Amino acid sequence: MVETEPVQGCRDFPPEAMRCRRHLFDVFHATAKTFGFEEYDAPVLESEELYIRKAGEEITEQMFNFITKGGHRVALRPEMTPSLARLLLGKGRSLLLPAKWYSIPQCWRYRRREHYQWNMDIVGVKSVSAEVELVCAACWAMRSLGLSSKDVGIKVNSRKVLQTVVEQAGVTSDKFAPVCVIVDKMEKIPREEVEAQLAVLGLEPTVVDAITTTLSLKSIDEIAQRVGEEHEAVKELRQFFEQVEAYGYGDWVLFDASVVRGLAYYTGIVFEGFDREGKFRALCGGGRYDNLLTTYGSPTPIPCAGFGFGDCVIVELLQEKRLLPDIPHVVDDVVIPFDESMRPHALAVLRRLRDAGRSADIILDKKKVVQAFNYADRVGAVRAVLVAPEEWERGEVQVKMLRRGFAVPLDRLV
Amino acid sequence: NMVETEPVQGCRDFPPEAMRCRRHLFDVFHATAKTFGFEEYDAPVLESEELYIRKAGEEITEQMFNFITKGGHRVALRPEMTPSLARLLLGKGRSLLLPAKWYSIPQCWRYRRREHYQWNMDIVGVKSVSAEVELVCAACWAMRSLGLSSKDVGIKVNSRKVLQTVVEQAGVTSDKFAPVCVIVDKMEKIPREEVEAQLAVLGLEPTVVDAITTTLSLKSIDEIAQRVGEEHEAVKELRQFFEQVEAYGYGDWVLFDASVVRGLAYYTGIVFEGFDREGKFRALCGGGRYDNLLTTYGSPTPIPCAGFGFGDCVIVELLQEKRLLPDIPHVVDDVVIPFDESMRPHALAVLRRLRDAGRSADIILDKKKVVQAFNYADRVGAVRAVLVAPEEWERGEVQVKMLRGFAVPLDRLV
Ligand SMILES: N[C@@H](Cc1c[nH]c[nH+]1)C(=O)O
Ligand SMILES: N[C@@H](Cc1c[nH]c[nH+]1)C(=O)O
Ligand SMILES: OCc1ccccc1Br
Ligand SMILES: OCc1ccccc1Br
Repeated sequence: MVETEPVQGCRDFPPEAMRCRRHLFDVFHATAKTFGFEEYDAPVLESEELYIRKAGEEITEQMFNFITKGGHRVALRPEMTPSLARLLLGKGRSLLLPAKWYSIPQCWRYRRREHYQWNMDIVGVKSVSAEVELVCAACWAMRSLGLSSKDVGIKVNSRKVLQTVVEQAGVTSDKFAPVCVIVDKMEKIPREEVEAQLAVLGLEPTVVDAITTTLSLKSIDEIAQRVGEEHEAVKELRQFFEQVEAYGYGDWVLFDASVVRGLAYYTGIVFEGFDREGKFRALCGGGRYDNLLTTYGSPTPIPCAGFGFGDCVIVELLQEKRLLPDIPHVVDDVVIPFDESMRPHALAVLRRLRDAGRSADIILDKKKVVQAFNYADRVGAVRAVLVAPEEWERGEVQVKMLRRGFAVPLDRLV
Repeated sequence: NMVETEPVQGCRDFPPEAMRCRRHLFDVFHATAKTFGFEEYDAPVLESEELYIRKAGEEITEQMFNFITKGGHRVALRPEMTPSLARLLLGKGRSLLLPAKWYSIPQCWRYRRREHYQWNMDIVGVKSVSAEVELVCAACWAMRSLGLSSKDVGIKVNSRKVLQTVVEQAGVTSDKFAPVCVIVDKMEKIPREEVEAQLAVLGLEPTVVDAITTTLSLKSIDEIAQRVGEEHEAVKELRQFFEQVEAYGYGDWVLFDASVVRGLAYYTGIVFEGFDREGKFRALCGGGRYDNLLTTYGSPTPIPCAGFGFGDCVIVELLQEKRLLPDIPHVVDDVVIPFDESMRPHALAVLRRLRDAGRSADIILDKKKVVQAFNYADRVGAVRAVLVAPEEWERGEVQVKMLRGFAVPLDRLV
C-alpha cells in the first residue's frame, strides 16, 4: 500500500475539514469585500533573493528553500509581503494609489510546515487611517466568526518610540531592525538572553536599560512623559485610537508598549491580535512598513501598512469557544429514478432543477428507492424528487421534504 | 539596484486585473460543482515522488517538478491531482460513504508554462456510465455558464475497452496496454511513422500496429459494433452514455471520436476531452474512468472512479477569442468622503453603518479635496459617493451622489 499520510508537516483537507477552512475563508473574502480590498495572487515559488534581509528573522531563518536543476536559488514563500512588494515595484507609476490588496496565500517553512495566511495591505497611504482600517478589518473578521471583544483584542504600539530611544543613545539606524527582532523575543526567551543578544549587536548596558524601561511603559501618557506629547508615535497612536473609537470598535483595541513584532521592515505602528485568556499565540500580526519598497529599489518611497492572519490559531480559538460546529454538506434536491427505465426522464428533471439555480444530484448507481432516500438524507438533501412512471404520465413527480410525500407538476418544481 | 520584478520562470503573477479574470473563471468552477452536488477538498501541493512513479512513459510524469529535501526524501510539486485524491480515499477506507463526488481547483506543476490551475471533478464508487455522463455534463455546464455554445465547443468521447480487446486479441500482454495508450495518444501531435515506431519498440509486430491504427480511424459506434460486436461492453456503455447526455439536453455538445485515448496510464474505460470546434486550441479539459488505480495503490477492494481535469489556460484563450472575457472593472458600493479631517470621525461612523448593512464601502483614507475624492470614487468603480459634511451632519444627514448630489438621513442610507 502507498503511504496514506500526507508529506511531513502538511495537512489534508477532505470535505469535512475543507468545509471548516472554507467557512473561515468565506469570512476573509467577505471582510475584504466589505472593506473594498482587491484580490491578488503570486506564485508560491519565489526567488530566494527576495527574502535575504539579514536581520536574523525567524521567518527568514526557517525558509523552505532549494536549488533548481539549472542552479537558481528559489524558495516556497514564507510570507506574502515581499511578493506584494515585487508586484507593486513592477507596476511602477502605472499603479493607482491608494491601493488596497488582499490574498489568502499558503506559506511555507522547513510541527507544521505550511499554513494559509490572509494578507491585507494598504499602499500609498501615509496616515494612520490605514492602520485603523487594517485593525478594524481584522476585528471585523473575528466578530464575523462569532468572537466578541471579551474573547479577543488587538494590542497596538509604535516602533518609533523605541527608534528614538535607540537613536538618542548613538546607535546606528541600520541596527534598529535587528533590535526589534531581538526585543520581539522577550515573551519567549529569558531577559538575560535578550540583553545578551543586544550586547552582541553592539549596545552598551545603559542603552539596554532604556530599551527595557520603554517596553514596560503602560500607557500613551507615560510615553508622552518620556518622549514628549509632540513625538510622532504619541500623535499617531492618539489619532489611531480616536479613529477606532469612532468606527465603534474601541473595546477591541488597546495600547501595549511591548509589541514590536519580529519582522525587520516595520517602521511605525505595529499590532497583533490575541485571545484574552492567554492560551494561544498571536491570531494576527501587522504594521506599517514605509521603507521596504525603497530597499527593493523603488526610486520613490512608498508608504505601506498591512497584516497577516493565519489559519491555524483562529481555528483553535473557535474550537475552544465552541464556534466551529460541524457544517454538514447540503444540496437542494436529490432526484431518484424509480428504476433504470426512468433514468432518461429523471435526467430531464435534473436538468430543469439545475437550470433554475438549484443544487441537485441524481442517484447515479442502481438503487432501490428506500436506499436512494437514505442516501439523500446522508448528503443533507432538502428535498427528494422521485421520478416514477405513474406520476410521469400525469406530467408529475413525487416530492418529499427531508428538513409523507406529494405529487407535483414538472413546471411547479422550481 | 533593484530586485527582479518578474516572477520566477514559467510562473504567473495575478495583480487585481488578472485576478478578476481568474476569479470569474473559478466562480464558475465552484458554482458548477455546487450545482452538481460535488464537495470541495484539497491536499498539499507537495507530495511524495513515489505517488507518481507509474513507469508508462507519460508526459505528465516525465515533466515532474521534483526535488530532494534536506532530509533526503524524494518529493514533488504535484503534476496532477488524481493521485492525491486516491491517497485521501485510500486513507479514509471503509469510513468513506459511497458514492462520493469530490472537486478541487489545485495549482499543478511541471519543470514554457511551469504552472497552471486545474479544476478537478471526480465521482467515486459508481460503476455505471452515469458518472461519465454527469462529469461530461458538468464540463459543458461550466463552458455554457461562461457564454460558450455547442457551436463553439464540444466533448469528444471514446472507450479504451475497444483498443483493449484489439490489443488483447493479438496476444499482447495486458501490462503493455497502458504504454500503448500513452503512445497512441501522440497521434495528433507527431507523425504516424513515429507512433508506429514507438509501438514496435514496445514489442508489437506490424499487423498488430495496423489493427490499432484501423480501430482509431473507425468513425462511428456502429463501425465499432461491426468490428467487436454490438454486445461488446464499450458499445453498450457508449450507447447508454449518449442516450443519457441526450436526455439531459446536452446532445449537441457531445460526439464520438475513436482516436481519443488520453495520455494517462490509468484510464480503463470511457475517456473524453473538450475541444474548440474551430480547431485552434489544445484540449479544454480531459478525463475518463479509472477503475484500477485504487487497486494499484493497495486498496483491498476495487473502487470504481471517473473524473476530469479542466485547465485554466486554454479556456481563457478561447473566451478571449470569442470576446467573452470583457474587462471586469473593480466595483464597490459606497465611497465615504469626509468634507475635511474634522469630519473623519463622523465619516467613520457612517462607514461602519454601511458595512454593517452588507455593503462594500471605502472611506477616503488620506487628506484630499472633495472633487479629487470624487474622482477616486469613480476610478474604483463606486456606485455611490457619500459626502459627510458638517452642515448636513447637524441635520442628521449626509449628501449622496450616484455615479446632482442630495441629502439623505443616516438611517435611510441602507
Ligand atoms: N508578512 C507579515 C504580515 C504583514 C502583511 N503586511 C504587512 N505585514 C507576517 O507574516 O507577519
Ligand atoms: N488527472 C487527469 C484528469 C483527471 C481527473 N480525474 C480523472 N482524470 C489529468 O491531469 O489529465
Ligand atoms: O507561523 C507558522 C508559519 C509561518 C510561516 C510559514 C509557515 C508557517 Br506553518
Ligand atoms: O499541461 C500544462 C501543465 C500540466 C501539468 C502541470 C503543469 C502544467 Br503548466
